[PDB]
Amino acid sequence: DRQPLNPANIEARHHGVSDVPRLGAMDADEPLFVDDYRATDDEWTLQKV
Amino acid sequence: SLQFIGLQRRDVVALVNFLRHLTQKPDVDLEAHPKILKKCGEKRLHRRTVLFNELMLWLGYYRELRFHNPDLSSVLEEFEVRCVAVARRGYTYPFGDRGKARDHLAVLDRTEFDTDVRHDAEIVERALVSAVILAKMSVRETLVTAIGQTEPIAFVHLKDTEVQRIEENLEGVRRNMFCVKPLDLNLDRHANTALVNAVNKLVYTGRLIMNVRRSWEELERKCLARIQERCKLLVKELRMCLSFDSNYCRNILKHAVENGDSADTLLELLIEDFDIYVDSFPQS
Amino acid sequence: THCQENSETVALCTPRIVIGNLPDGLAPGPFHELRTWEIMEHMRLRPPP
Amino acid sequence: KRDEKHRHVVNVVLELPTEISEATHPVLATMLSKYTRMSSLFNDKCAFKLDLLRMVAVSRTRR
Repeated sequence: DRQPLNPANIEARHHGVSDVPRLGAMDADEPLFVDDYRATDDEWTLQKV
Repeated sequence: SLQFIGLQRRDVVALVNFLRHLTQKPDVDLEAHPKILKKCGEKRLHRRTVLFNELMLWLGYYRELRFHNPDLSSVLEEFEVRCVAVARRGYTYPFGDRGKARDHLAVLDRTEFDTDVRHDAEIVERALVSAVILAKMSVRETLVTAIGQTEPIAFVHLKDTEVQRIEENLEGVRRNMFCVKPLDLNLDRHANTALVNAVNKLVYTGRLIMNVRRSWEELERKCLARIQERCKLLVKELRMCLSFDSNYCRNILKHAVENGDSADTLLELLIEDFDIYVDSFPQS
Repeated sequence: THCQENSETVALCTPRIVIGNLPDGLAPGPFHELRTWEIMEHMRLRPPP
Repeated sequence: KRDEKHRHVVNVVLELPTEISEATHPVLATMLSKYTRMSSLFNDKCAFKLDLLRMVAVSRTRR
């Protein structure tokens, strides 16, 4: 939204389990939800290509 | 809070009391208390239940060990002050070849900590290498000039009794990280040059901080490896029983825990809806 | 080549038992292709099967 | 009344039709104990609906 987010603001995505608070927060700005699998550098480069 | 399946009340309360009494006892490593690990109940309860038990015990242990958080900022400040003092002594002292002393003082004289847990160990390693090489050059003892074979960290000119005491204290530091105590080395003032006195105090402080941080890191590494392996084995075992509650348990456990805060989040979510998936685990 | 030893540096020598060992700055890659073409020409396999 | 809260959820919040209720749908019967814990977010019915959709999705999965 405004300030570069600290790691605390990053929320953990919950696939396949009941997590209705994040569903209610879809239109919210700051609590960004990220998937667990971080992209490796080679796949990063291929996607960039 | 920590709660788990099937075990009798007395064993559970004994284990949770063990966790809170972790600081006062020596030998903080979980492997040093095998009875607690075996208290999970192998051959007593079903294999998936005992895997869940062991994963819970490991995760609670990690929570406590991270929470104790040996933030030794006071020792950091004292080390910084000693570093400034050693820099001043390096400035005032004469040498047979001044250029090398000036270069090592220049790599020494600006080493303020970058307020990160990881960076402090490597920067203090480099500063300690510089301090030791400066001390050895000051005494005009031989120094290893072989390429790549950098000078090792060691005391100089200290008596065998004192170095034995210091090494035993550092071994105790390795045995228990959370509440280590400093020392004054019982250092003499009549004998030996003063610059060696200062650098010896500095190198003792650096050895202590490196040892405590390295021990905490080693315990974290071992705990993360064990919890990852336990989670992998448990999910493989439970995958065979395709059912709603079992699949919910799988979807909980599928999260990675490579970063400690992610492991804490996994603990939080695993506790939050325990009643939903408990039926998959057979008691007794 | 010069090599490393315990607290020491020593000299080391070895035989270039195949011509391939020469650096490609002195024997470039295309040179081996043309020489292989010459080998095939001498054996009258110039158009390979 | 616990049943009052259950009816409140399954009627006002989820808007589930009457012919489908707790007695017939087992995963909803298990899930509904968790839902009554959440006093807030009752203004957003769609969030609860989509949560129940994704929950019944995993309930009948193959992997």
